[PDB]
Amino acid sequence: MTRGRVIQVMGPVVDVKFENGHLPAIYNALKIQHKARNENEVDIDLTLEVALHLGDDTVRTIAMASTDGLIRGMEVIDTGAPISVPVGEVTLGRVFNVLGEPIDLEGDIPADARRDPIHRPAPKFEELATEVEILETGIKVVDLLAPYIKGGKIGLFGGAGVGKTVLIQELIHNIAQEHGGISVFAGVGERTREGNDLYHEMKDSGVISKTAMVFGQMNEPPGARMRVALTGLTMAEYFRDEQGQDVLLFIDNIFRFTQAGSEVSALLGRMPSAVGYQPTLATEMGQLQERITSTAKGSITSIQAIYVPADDYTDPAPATTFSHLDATTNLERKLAEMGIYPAVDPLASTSRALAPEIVGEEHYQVARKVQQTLQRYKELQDIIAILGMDELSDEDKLVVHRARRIQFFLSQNFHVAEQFTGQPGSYVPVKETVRGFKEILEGKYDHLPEDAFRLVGRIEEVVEKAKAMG
Amino acid sequence: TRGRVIQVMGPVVDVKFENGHLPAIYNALKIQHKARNENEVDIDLTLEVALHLGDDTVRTIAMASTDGLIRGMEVIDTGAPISVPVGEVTLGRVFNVLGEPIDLEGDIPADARRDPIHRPAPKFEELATEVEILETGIKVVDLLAPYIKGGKIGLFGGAGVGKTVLIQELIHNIAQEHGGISVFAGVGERTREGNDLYHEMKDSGVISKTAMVFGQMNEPPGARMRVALTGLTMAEYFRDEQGQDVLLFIDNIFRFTQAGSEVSALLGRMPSAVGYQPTLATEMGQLQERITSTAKGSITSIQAIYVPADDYTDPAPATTFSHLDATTNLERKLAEMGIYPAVDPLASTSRALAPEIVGEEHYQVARKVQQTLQRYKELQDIIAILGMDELSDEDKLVVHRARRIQFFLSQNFHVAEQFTGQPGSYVPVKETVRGFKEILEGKYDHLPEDAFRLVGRIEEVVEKAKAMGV
Amino acid sequence: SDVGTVIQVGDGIARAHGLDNVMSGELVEFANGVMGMALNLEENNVGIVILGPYTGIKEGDEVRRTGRIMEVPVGEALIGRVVNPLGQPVDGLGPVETTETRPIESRAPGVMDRRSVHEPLQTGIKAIDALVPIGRGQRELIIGDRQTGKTSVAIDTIINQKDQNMISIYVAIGQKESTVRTVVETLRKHGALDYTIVVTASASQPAPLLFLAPYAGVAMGEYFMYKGKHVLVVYDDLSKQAAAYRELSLLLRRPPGREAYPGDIFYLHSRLLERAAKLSDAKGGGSLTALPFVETQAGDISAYIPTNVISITDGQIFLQSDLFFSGVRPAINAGLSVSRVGGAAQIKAMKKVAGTLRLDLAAYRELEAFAQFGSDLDKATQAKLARGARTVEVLKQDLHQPIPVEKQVLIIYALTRGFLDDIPVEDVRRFEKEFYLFLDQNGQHLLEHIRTTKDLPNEDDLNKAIEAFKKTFV
Ligand SMILES: Nc1ncnc2c1ncn2[C@@H]1O[C@H](COP(=O)(O)OP(=O)(O)OP(=O)(O)O)[C@@H](O)[C@H]1O
Ligand SMILES: Nc1ncnc2c1ncn2[C@@H]1O[C@H](COP(=O)(O)OP(=O)(O)OP(=O)(O)O)[C@@H](O)[C@H]1O
Ligand SMILES: Nc1ncnc2c1ncn2[C@@H]1O[C@H](COP(=O)(O)OP(=O)(O)O)[C@@H](O)[C@H]1O
Ligand SMILES: [Mg+2]
Ligand SMILES: [Mg+2]
Ligand SMILES: [Mg+2]
Repeated sequence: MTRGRVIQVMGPVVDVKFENGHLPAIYNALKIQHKARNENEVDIDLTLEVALHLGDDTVRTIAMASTDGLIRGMEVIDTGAPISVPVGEVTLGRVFNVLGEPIDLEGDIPADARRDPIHRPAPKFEELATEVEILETGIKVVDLLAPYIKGGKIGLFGGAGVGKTVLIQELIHNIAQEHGGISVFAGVGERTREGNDLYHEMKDSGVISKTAMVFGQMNEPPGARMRVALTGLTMAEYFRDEQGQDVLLFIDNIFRFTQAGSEVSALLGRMPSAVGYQPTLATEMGQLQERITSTAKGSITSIQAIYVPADDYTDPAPATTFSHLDATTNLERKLAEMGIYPAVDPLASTSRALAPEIVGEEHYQVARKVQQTLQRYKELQDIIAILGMDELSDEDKLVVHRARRIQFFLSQNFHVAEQFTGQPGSYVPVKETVRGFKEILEGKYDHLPEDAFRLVGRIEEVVEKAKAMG
Repeated sequence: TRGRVIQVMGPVVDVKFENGHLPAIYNALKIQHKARNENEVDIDLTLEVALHLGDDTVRTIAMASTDGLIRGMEVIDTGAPISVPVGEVTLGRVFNVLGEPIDLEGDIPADARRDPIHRPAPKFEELATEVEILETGIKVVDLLAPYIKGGKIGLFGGAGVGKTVLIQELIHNIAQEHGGISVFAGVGERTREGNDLYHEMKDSGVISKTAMVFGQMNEPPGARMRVALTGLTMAEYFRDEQGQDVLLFIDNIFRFTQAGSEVSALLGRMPSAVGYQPTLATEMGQLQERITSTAKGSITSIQAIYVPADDYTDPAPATTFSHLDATTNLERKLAEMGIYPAVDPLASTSRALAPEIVGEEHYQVARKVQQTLQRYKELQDIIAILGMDELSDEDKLVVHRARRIQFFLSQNFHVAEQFTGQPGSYVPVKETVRGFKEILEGKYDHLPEDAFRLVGRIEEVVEKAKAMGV
Repeated sequence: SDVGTVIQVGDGIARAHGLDNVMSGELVEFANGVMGMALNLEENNVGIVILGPYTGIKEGDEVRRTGRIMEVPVGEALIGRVVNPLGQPVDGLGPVETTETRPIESRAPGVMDRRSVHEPLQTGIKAIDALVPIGRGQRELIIGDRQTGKTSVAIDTIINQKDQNMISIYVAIGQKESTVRTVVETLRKHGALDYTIVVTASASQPAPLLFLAPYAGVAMGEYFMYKGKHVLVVYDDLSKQAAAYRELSLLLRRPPGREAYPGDIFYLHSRLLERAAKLSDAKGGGSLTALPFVETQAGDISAYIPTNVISITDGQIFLQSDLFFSGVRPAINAGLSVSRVGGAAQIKAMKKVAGTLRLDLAAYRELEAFAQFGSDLDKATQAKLARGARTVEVLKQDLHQPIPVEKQVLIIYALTRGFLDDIPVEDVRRFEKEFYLFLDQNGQHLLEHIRTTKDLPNEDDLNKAIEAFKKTFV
């Protein structure tokens, strides 16, 4: 639209001076594309996001790509609008960077695609809906003791190396296998290794066309790692505003979204607060998570993983998100290093839709008996360690005898773990889950060896494995 | 060539050289003024350049108090750094930071050789290393963390822990044995201890083998900065040009860095860490690298380090910890307990605790001692909660022998005759190992624990137990 | 134009007039001949950091720009040498004579260029090989306090690569030079010097040099990877690199951050650590695996830099001084150390035995915490304690005595199946060494079966061979 010269470069931060006085708005997009005139110059193409107005026709911009080789006096052009990711049917089976440019070598998107600005005012109470709909995943622990909800936000909490990304991937796979719905996956500051693994797993599963992917890698400047989640959300918008269906949006690690925001604030000279966090923390978190709502048309249900640093949940980044969550799942390393997979703590995981009238009273009663037995077992293990299983009385003995089997049967083999153990994997219907747990609690299978329950799906698979072992 | 003073803020001054010539960094400038009237004060001052400012201006750290300075005073440029008198003349004498002598015994003529204090460190090819033990006669160091000849030795502690007692004991024994040139530089010490040490040396006659540079608490920060470098400069000549083995003693090195931090804010440096200057590690490594043993000569350097709040994790002690080869850390709890010196058995280390250096039996004895002490260290927390009657036989024996051991680590000292009125002792390494082997095997369980307190050799333990009447 | 005067000089930083066509990161040289990087471009001045001895520079000096980025000379002739961050020898022995040069600022291997990590990297440390396995391409972090056996693990790793075909690099940042010499002599005495390169950036060196040292190491690692050879890289301390970067940034007046660290810490360490990779069969299958080190105060794992580096890496090896002085060396906390490539970077018999070993250790880790205090216990409670004690004894090994994998898997097979029940705990340590000797002399066929097959030998042969040794042992 209009052009101005660079005046200052201080790493990611760049400053431009629009001499004539026509200034870009905040959150606008600026383009630098240069060709070397002398043998000492370099060729660079750069995207800059405006952040401030500084007076006397100067603006302060955060760069979305590495700023090396910038020269004062080189021309910047104004696009006239925010960073606009192309959206539509053209983005299925394709992988993009933050700027909405295809990472894949399968091709380049043409000018035909409709382009949606990443930064848009959040939906009003124009049509937001209060209705509650349960989403089935096929995982016994998750469906039984912490049901997820359409349009709701679900949180996965744990340390490093506990099982979050495997759970996210098998959620994607099972949703495509049974529900058949679209999904969108965005990685905030993702590792190249795990992103490559995810692409290869989706290609093997035949899912890549169902889902879409936006990648933001750690070696990129902080601003891109910040904005990648918003461009992924803008991709997810189209499939429920225009195509009007039940969408999912996955986010790799919001922790990095907060960290990148803090780092950008530091680069901009904003005064720190709390534990080094930026001044505008919750205004960013809320502006992210308040566009993820189910109107009458579509859900944009979200499942998210967030990293807790040191087994402490009081850090500002986990604390702010904890005020947005409809269901929360806590993953424990002690489970992860046991034979019980997936590592999901029954007692620490809760959902606001576990109400008896939402899930049905049979579901509620079965879940409540499950949790009661697990709590009694946790209490009794202290006595068992010192005095043994034989010291306690018959009621406690039967309680622990059922509790161990419940602990094992919560585990099940899944289709993404084929790499790790060479076993196929299973899906369990929700009514089958509740019926099996009801039969276990009622004790129809007291005679079976406890090993049969270790990693199978339906209870008849326990019967088959018991037949196999002998 | 002359420059005019234009600013003065405590330690720092701002000369302006408008003649068309400017001094380099680290140079020395002179002020000599005659009072024109009864109001003016006659002043004799020298200033070292520390930073170049913009318009014919430099920032200069004053070497002495700045009272009486008038804006518009005239400053002479010497054209070279601070010069120190180098040679055999330094032996016996005591000097200040600028190179003049402090004792009234005489003066040093113009013909003496003088060297600048600032120069680059030795290169990688020049260094050499060895493993030879340097016996101290101190049971703790000899048995748990042996010092090594030619290796850097560090004493870490806060105020009032036993640092200078150890410095004096080591200097007494080593100067009794070694035929080495010695240089003693006191940085930020008590000016009373300098006189006391001078008189003790005159009693010992070692003063002819020693050269001393003194700058203490009552001095402006610049002298506190440069004093250790002056002492090192003398040790440099003795190590290299004479090719004679030298010892360098510095007590409470820290004040070198502290003086730099104090004037750092006056020099326009943004704060860092806990108030420290940004350039901490550069300067500390710059000092420490010049103190090395080459093939031309060897320096055995024994250093004491002070912690501002007794927090070992403080930046300054943390940076220094990487430059040492043997460290004894003294902390207040042992001083409170009455066991002396206050060296921590489980946090003091040396590069010499290896069977290829000290032998198999010595290494096994030391490691077994440390294991017993760690077992008691956890057992204190266990016993506090449960009591002392719930432990088993072996757990009780651990406490018994740990109590017997940490007392025997206490020794009757020579220089502690004033403080406690006892003769003192020198314990050979073989006797320490024999006694500790007797202790660990339970050969002296019957003796009461008081018999083991503040004695040299296990025979004195038996004598004290005989005195107790057992 | 290109000519301009210097208006300020101090602490290894300068500012200059002119230079209106300079570029960010461009190398700049003074009349003194020392070189420096232009890092800040302002409306009428340039901020320059000096890569050398700066005391000679004065106000009014004219300054010039080279026109290039910093290039590290790269060749096969560097192996065995000791070098600076710059391409200049400091070991004597004359010029290294490299082939050519590479810019150090480069983009990393991207997505779809990488295969899954499947081939092991062998350290010879029983605990790490069994319970925290590593593969070529993995970015495993080793983190701990002072004096808890950190660099002994890197030296053990580099020494063991003699049997394999690895290329290794050791980068020392901000360390004392005599420590570099001691490590070089330790390596040379064990013969490892010919397949290694040592890069030295001591603390005395000007701060910008320590800023460039890790990238200096990766530049050579990348050349060797793209040729197609496997590479192992060790950074001895990223903490000192962070300190040097903070000092350089503060002198430049860039706005501070959490612990006064600048806002570019994560950007810099990620730019550094994303170059490690495992390349595809199309590229050539080369691999640049990295083992960065981080040390931080008093076991507080929760600081800024430790958490950044923990968030960037694929695993952590946690070293505790508490465990060191308890008689368990090298002191590794198996519980707190995370392995994300556990079963994929192991040989088949290692997977098979090590899964059960980790099950035993995890079972023991909780019961031991409190059951010992109650002297009276049920019969079966104490058995697991005994098993865990024998496990922790079996995982201990002397300094600089690395082990081939097959003897590890043999002794761990002996452990897991309960063959060590008769042996009192003290005899267990000697049992391992005498068992190794007996298998070397008598049961060589098992070693041959594992060496050829890469799989566990027939159970009957293993049982007979292990049982035969127990008869001699007393
Ligand atoms: N071996 C010992 N036996 C008895 N008392 C001792 C012994 N060592 C030290 N002390 C006592 O502890 C005091 C410690 O004083 P010292 O000069 O050693 O302190 P420091 O550790 O150097 O501290 P500072 O840094 O404050 O100068 C001595 O004055 C003396 O009273
Ligand atoms: N298997 C082992 N058995 C006994 N001692 C060991 C073993 N492995 C390492 N050590 C000891 O542990 C120490 C490790 O020294 P090293 O300098 O490598 O450690 P570091 O943690 O990197 O040190 P620093 O914090 O001082 O830099 C040495 O004293 C060495 O003797
Ligand atoms: N069902 C499972 N069975 C065995 N291992 C698993 C399973 N799910 C995840 N893992 C382990 O998790 C690791 C993968 O990392 P992951 O836990 O998904 O990342 P995150 O650090 O986000 O939790 C692998 O080492 C794998 O062994
Ligand atoms: Mg993950
Ligand atoms: Mg003192
Ligand atoms: Mg080191």
